[PDB]
Amino acid sequence: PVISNFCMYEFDNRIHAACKKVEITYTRYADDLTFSSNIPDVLKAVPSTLEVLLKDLFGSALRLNHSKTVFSSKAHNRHVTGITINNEETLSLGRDRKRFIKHLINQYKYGLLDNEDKAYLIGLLAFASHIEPSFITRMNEKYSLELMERLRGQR
Amino acid sequence: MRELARLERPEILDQYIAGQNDWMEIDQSAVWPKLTEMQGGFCAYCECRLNRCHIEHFRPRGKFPALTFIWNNLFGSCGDSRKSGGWSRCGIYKDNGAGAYNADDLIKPDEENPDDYLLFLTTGEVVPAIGLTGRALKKAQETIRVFNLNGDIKLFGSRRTAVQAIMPNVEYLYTLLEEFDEDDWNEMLRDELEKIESDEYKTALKHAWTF
Amino acid sequence: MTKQYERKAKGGNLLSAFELYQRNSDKAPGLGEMLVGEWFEMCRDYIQDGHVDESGIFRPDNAFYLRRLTLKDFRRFSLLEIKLEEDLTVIIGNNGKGKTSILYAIAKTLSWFVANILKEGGSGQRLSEMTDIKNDAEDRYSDVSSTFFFGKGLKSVPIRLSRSALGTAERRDSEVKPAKDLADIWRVINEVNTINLPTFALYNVERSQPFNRNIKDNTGRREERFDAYSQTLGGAGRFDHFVEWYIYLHKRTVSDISSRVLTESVQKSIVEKAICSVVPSISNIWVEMITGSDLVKVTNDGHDVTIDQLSDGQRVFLSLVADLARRMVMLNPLLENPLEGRGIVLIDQIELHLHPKWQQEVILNLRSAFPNIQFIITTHSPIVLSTIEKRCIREFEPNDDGDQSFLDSPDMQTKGSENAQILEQVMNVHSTPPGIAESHWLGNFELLLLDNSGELDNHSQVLYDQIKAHFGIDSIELKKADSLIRINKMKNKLNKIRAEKGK
RNA sequence: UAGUCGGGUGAUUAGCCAGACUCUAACUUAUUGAACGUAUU
Ligand SMILES: Nc1ncnc2c1ncn2[C@@H]1O[C@H](COP(=O)(O)OP(=O)(O)O)[C@@H](O)[C@H]1O
Ligand SMILES: [Zn+2]
Repeated sequence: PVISNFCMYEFDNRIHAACKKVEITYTRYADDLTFSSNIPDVLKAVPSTLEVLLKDLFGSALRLNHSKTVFSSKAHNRHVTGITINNEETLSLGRDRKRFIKHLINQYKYGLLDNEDKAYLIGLLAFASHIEPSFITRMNEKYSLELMERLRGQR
Repeated sequence: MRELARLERPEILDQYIAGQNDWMEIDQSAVWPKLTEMQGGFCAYCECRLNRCHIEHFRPRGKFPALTFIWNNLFGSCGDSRKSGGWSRCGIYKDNGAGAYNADDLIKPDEENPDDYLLFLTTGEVVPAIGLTGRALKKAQETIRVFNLNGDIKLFGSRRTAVQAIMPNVEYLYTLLEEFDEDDWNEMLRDELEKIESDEYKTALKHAWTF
Repeated sequence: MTKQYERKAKGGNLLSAFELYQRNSDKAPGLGEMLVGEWFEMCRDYIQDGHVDESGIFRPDNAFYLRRLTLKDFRRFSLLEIKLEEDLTVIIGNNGKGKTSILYAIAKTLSWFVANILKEGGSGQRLSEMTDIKNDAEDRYSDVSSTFFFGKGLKSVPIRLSRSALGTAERRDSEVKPAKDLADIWRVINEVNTINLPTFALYNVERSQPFNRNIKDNTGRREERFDAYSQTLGGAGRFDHFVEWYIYLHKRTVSDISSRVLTESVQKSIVEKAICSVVPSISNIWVEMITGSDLVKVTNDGHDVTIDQLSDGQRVFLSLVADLARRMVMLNPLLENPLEGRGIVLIDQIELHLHPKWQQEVILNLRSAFPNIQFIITTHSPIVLSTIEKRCIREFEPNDDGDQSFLDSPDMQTKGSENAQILEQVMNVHSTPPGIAESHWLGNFELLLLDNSGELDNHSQVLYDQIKAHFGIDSIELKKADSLIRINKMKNKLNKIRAEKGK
């Protein structure tokens, strides 16, 4: 991990320098470059810059995956490395995963959840508390605080 | 083309200095309101309704960087390079397509009169005005070639079918000169002329109606 | 593990459900089953579910179509991207712009689906290392990436076909595993319980070859269901196979007397109705067995004629429609209307050999006969475009060198528009030829009347006489010429009554 | 209109209700390793 992070220090530096001037923010989760901007029609020129910079730096060894270059906007689904970005500009787990968690909690309410799926739900609710804290409060309202306390951590 | 009248220079233009500050820095949303009053949402070179539009510099910044932040060299032209390059007409064609032109050989709609330098035939083709000789004819031909007024089929065909769309109207109005008295026919001509102001091609239709 | 697959499958994931089914099946008397009755039933219901909409057409719940195509260093394209529509996509442009290249790439991609439907681990067609790599590319390899949609449970099926140039040390592999997985799902589910299979067809320029009934020992069995995939992406649909299949159907129908009703008669009737409805001139088709070689006869404009006496244009279109109808009928046995099955059909130059009268209705007839088929079509005609929505058109700029990233739709609505307008705007072609000197005569006239003062003189009268002699009296050109004459004689009597009072 | 976002109800991954968005334009992915959250500690 650290070797791969260092091998793209110059790539990250050049991309960030050339990308912040056009008002585009750039990140990389070590294999997955993310660009976003509030200015329309400026991201369409980024993949060519990425390709030419990769050729300049790594030659032919490192290259983009042209089948994995995805454009998106508020008209479509928006998720960055597993977290859905709402139309309200807030982080979320997505409607489908939040309904899945609701189904799991409802199953636990009636004692239809075995040990393995109970552990999976406690793990997923820890992750949900990390990503979307308001979901925990909403589930406390929906499924009562006592039931959530019995499932989640008690000490 | 159509005559363009100016107003006060926008207050954000003088806040920037040519040379030190590049053009891609400026905020266009503010230079545009002033380029919309002057043009009425129509191109300054072909009189097409501006659905895809960009700020055009009459003197290119590459050759003449000095006139980069000067309300007089600014213009509103159709097409958009930011929305992909599918435009062989007007400003984009002047900067990219035609090439090998002199800026003093192109009529400026800002100051020079386009009516006496260009004639719009009802067949949809613009030709230099009758009786033009010397530098005026050369300027008209250079403008027509560089701005591609005759050229890409999209503009020529749209302008032609715009002019021939009102040919029955022109025939019907002008065939009733003897039926109507001078004042009523005169006011009908004004009524017809002032409602083509909102129409797309300002001067092609105007040439077809008037005198 | 098992539980992750169960969580995904109960959420609607087709791949996870199939993985669970295959695993649980493996244990024959162990955990799982034969129709796993949870996992196999969910897979088959995913493939087979659908409802009849308000118009009477069956619509699958999870449609199958091609979403996106990326071409990297393929023929003339450095990097091209297309966003094909679900129902109809029409690619237009000049000659040598790459429409046939796009259809060829899509067909090469679909050949893997066909091959893995036919056989387990079957190998489809591959890109050529002699002509498909861009000649002036630096990398010396080409890619053809595709993404397929098969409902919400399988939203992306990425497949990439790659080939390195001849004499290159480093070779490039093809990522064809997801297509193999989807076709494995189709084939395995079909084996246990018959399901409707997709139809993949390519109709290139390679069609329209002469047709003689020279196919007797043709080796293969045309009744066999999986014969509908034989040479289905070669470019020329097997019309001889259709003739043999039709004669087989006729023999089985005339030699016969779950409901004691022959399904061969139903198939024959469906194909007959499709052929008669799509092809304009053909009204009825049958098989004659007296004069005891088998012959197929059609009614062309009220005259009973044989299948080899059709013209080039009524025989090519008939071959296309008949082949498509046969394959759809054979691949969709459980559908009430087999032509409502899903699939992808590529047609190159749909207006081939067709009169302008036939071009006004070919698209509508094809889409009415096959409503769930994704048609990807190229054309050289404004008449075909006038019957097609603007959003379905992907145009090539007239000054493209292959370095365009994304193909787009025109800015002008083409449906219901006049042919001259579509020619001028969409196709970038003058309505009146520019190379003919007689085409500039009306404009050259105007000038003469304006070079003077709206008034006829010697040379303007000479030009008007020339226009009279060439175009004629009833021609529109003379109508506009005399309209201009009358008008300019009128705006000058006006000018007269004005300058006189203006001094 | 689609498509997307997701606040609520719903023995609950489904169905429904309310609200909202629309650069030509998401497709939800990977461990035991790395880091993050959580629990023992
Ligand atoms: N390997 C290649 N390198 C470069 N150009 C190619 C290559 N293969 C084909 N072309 C070009 O691509 C075009 C192919 O035409 P085609 O795809 O059939 O277009 P259309 O459907 O418009 O007739 C031609 O203009 C040809 O010169
Ligand atoms: Zn213009």
